[PDB]
Amino acid sequence: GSMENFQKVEKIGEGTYGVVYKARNKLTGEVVALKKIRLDTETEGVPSTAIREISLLKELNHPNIVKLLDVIHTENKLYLVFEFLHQDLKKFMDASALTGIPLPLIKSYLFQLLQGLAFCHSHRVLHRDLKPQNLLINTEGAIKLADFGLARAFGVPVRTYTHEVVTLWYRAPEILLGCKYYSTAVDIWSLGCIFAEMVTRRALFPGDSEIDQLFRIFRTLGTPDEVVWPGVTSMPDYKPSFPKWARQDFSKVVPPLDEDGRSLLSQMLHYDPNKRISAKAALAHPFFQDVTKPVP
Amino acid sequence: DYHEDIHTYLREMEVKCKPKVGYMKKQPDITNSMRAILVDWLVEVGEEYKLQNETLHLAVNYIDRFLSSMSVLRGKLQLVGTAAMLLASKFEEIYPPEVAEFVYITDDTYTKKQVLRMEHLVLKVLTFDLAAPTVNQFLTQYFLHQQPANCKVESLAMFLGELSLIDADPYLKYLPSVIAAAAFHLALYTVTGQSWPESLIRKTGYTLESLKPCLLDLHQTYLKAPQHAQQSIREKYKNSKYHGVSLLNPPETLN
Ligand SMILES: CNc1nc(C)c(-c2nc(Nc3cccc(O)c3)ncc2C#N)s1
Repeated sequence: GSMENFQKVEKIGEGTYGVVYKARNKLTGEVVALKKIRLDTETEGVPSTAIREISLLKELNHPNIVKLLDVIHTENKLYLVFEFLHQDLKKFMDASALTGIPLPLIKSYLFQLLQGLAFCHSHRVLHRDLKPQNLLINTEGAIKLADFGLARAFGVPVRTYTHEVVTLWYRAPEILLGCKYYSTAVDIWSLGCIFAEMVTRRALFPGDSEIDQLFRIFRTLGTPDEVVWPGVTSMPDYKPSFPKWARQDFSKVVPPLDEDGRSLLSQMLHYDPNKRISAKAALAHPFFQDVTKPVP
Repeated sequence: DYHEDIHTYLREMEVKCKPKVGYMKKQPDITNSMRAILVDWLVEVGEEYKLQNETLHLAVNYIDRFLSSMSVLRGKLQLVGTAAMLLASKFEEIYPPEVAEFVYITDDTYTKKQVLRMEHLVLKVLTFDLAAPTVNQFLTQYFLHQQPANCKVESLAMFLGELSLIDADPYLKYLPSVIAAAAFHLALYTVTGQSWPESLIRKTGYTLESLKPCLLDLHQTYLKAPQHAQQSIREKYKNSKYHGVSLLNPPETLN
């Protein structure tokens, strides 16, 4: 393996298992993102995250999923070559703090994100780390799912999977309650939080801990009962001592949102994972009837 | 809920991840018998480390695909298998055993360096295509077609399907979805006298007619199981964990 054809331009960031650079193919002129993965050649070998990220990403070709272009093998290093995108959604949100993201673009971005996610779920893949940092946009008005290092192929029906999943703020209630089983619904929850965040200009549930996180959700959507969430009381980390907060008027939760927007959001943030709306089903929601593709 | 899209996709992928049916004849130094020994051992390893059955199924698939394109000497067969089990664990397990544990299980036959290097070679050979559909994956879907779920049926189906892993001849010529089909019906018929249900006929497009060849092979494997050289699977399914389904008697006929 050889990277002689790639010229490094500047660094994009790190992740723990992989360092990321913006690079240029010297022969074709193509700009790419290079993810460098150190192999633990004297101890643990190839990291399980890399194994999953690569095997799964190879199956997923879709307009709204970042493209893995090549994998370059070295005895000691793995280089993932991704198509390059100009910016992530988190940084775009910071740049849009003063003016906010136009609703037509928010709608477009959410629509595209659901298309990407639906493809994932259609192909038995859970992302499990959906957050603005992992969503990439270009100059054309496209947005794509990225960073599949926490993803995994699920089964029908699911088994118990890794409990330590999803960045805290975007983590579904069932996970916080220590559910024996979780599935596609956890990804939808994350997009829900992200939808709300694009609108309000701040995280919906910025928890400082697992219990804070869970309580922030309770104080907004109301504390779930066996009526609203069949089985909640029987969840491993559920406790009867949980304070019982009343549900807030969605009108307040996310003011700028219309009737359909609030409708969609409420279904994406439904407590019962069984009732929580799917990516596929979400795409057919009235809110997208007039969707367009603006440029940032 | 994607249950249909997923099934359709898996049906597509099981063809692409399919091992070369007659590869063993092109392996100068290894045979079906050695493979059977290797797989039987991986069953034990799975038991020893409480790995998922799916991990076992994945490892076998990696092995058959590796041996489809790579000639291997008998002395290195276990190394391939150990690395395949390592990769399957990493892909599928929440808590994979560490490499040292995989070295230890080979009773000092190979070094850690060898295991690690074989891991990378296996990955290169499979071009990182590790998300293979397994007999186990189809079975679990098929199970959702019960009313209610019968614990013995499921366990006995998992048992039969697992037995198929041991014997390249004749099971390499059957797709996982088909093997799962025969296993589910055979288990069901043994436990409740019931047959391949209509809802599954509609889902899979498979009928008892189409499943016949595999089913006749599977029935014979079931009947002759107690005399098979490899016995790890039967011993494993004696446990209450699987409701001792391996102690049940195979039907004499299927009709
Ligand atoms: C987890 N986030 C990242 N992983 C990869 C490999 C990255 C990536 N980056 C860009 N461009 C870019 C530019 C500015 C900020 C930023 O976060 C990204 N394009 C594609 C990928 C991929 N895959 S960063």
